Amino acid sequence: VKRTYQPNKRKHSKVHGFRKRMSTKNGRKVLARRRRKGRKVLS
Amino acid sequence: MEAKAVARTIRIAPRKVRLVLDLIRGKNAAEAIAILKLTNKASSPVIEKVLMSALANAEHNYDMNTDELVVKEAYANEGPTLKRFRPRAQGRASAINKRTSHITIVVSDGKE
Amino acid sequence: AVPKRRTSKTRKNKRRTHFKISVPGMTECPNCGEYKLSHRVCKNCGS
Amino acid sequence: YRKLGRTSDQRKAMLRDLATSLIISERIETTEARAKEVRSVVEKLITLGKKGDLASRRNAAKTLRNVEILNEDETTQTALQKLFGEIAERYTERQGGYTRILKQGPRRGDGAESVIIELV
Amino acid sequence: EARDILKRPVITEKSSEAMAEDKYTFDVDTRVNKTQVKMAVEEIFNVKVASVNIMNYKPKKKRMGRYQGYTNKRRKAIVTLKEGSIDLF
RNA sequence: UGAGUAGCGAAAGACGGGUGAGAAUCCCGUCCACCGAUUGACUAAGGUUUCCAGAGGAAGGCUCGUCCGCUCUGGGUUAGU
RNA sequence: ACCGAUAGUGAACCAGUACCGUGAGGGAAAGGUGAAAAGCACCCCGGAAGGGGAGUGAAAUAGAACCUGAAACCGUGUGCU
Repeated sequence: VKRTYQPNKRKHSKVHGFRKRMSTKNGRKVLARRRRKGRKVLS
Repeated sequence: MEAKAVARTIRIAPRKVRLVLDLIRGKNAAEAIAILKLTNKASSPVIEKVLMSALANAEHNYDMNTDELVVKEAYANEGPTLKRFRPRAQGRASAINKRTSHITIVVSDGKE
Repeated sequence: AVPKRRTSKTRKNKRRTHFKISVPGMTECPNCGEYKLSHRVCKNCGS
Repeated sequence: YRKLGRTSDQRKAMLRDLATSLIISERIETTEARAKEVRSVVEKLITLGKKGDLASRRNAAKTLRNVEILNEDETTQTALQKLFGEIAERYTERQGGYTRILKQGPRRGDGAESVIIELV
Repeated sequence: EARDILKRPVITEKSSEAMAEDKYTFDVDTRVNKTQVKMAVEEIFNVKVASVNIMNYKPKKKRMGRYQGYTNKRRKAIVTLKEGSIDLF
């Protein structure tokens, strides 16, 4: 049966990329939130 | 006198190794060795190696006669158990127990 | 299809009365010293 | 007769293999059940070889496989030729017997009573 | 420059078989091209280079009991001489 | 506890040598058979060292293992088209 | 007149780390050899693991090392039945 989550390198970086998160104001908050927690991976 | 030998962390369920320990309990060293070479089990080979070591200790450290020895005690205790997992019908997972064993044999001549 | 009550140590040890192994034939050899199974191929080949 | 946990065709194929392997080295070791089934198949093949007529040759080629035995001095010969050769000469005054079974100890992998079937 | 470009030589069973002819393997930097490699190996050993081959290597993962980590990126380079030799003791 | 109970998820295997403390399961050989518009041969997406050699299976791989597309210790990818 | 490793921060140790989710996000378990490594030379059984001696030490306390209870559970031997 066809399951969900079809792996794709290009799309992955074109949606959850660092530049994509730094293109809006809401996305910037996410980075700030993760940085405060101390997460090793930001994106 | 008395001589003993133990085998710790033996990968074998204690309930399966206790079935071959009730055939050489109270027998002679000669008979016991012969019964372990005729028994068709997966514990006989391991138990035979332990009994052999027990006899060598009584003929070297105590220098006793190995032609008049008799198996006095013979039991098997439990040891650390390993935890494993294997998938089921849906997204459930059953548990598997890989128990070990602590075989012990005490050979003597029956004299204080 | 599921146990109504747990089994005790008495009933559990009573069911394991015939659950055991039996001593084999073990025929003596005429010239070898070691033992062997009856009707087998060795130095005794039974007795 | 026994079925040896196999299909009609599979069982017929295995029997032919064992028989041919018991005429190449004349000393094979297998299980007891299979040893009591190939003992009444290789005995019939020897009987055909004793005849030595053309009819038997064709009847003996409906069971024996196509193999190449290697003797001394770089000598080669098919199993069929060997069956109608030395083998036929050896047993010419003995009426019955031929094969013989010898019991052994159990296997390690499983508790199967292994035996040894050889020609007398 | 023309001294930090090459790190150290490579001595293996493959290099020895490639050492039969005028071909040597060297560990260059991970930022220099082939042109610079050929303009830095013929000025240190005073020889004539014919061609140069370069290949990258992804970092390999390692471990040693509750200790994760990776290796450093490596840039192999095979130089071919037209006439001469290299004293690689 | 239920219990030494349910289960152990794709093709047909036979014997002879070999190695080894130990072989139905590993290596070589001869038969035999199955897929056969595919359980064949390529390229892409994806995965990211699983690839090769020599040592160990002590844990893992639904049994065994001297090995298991396989897990623990050395090396391998070259372009003016 | 705060806590003393299920407590006190989610985190005394490999913590926002194993792992889980496409993503925002969620989020653990795990402290203690001895005063001093003086960490069992050497012999015996065994393929090895493990053991029996012998040694160091006040004491094996021996690298699943302070104490080591159970609701537990699993055994071996015996006095009455």
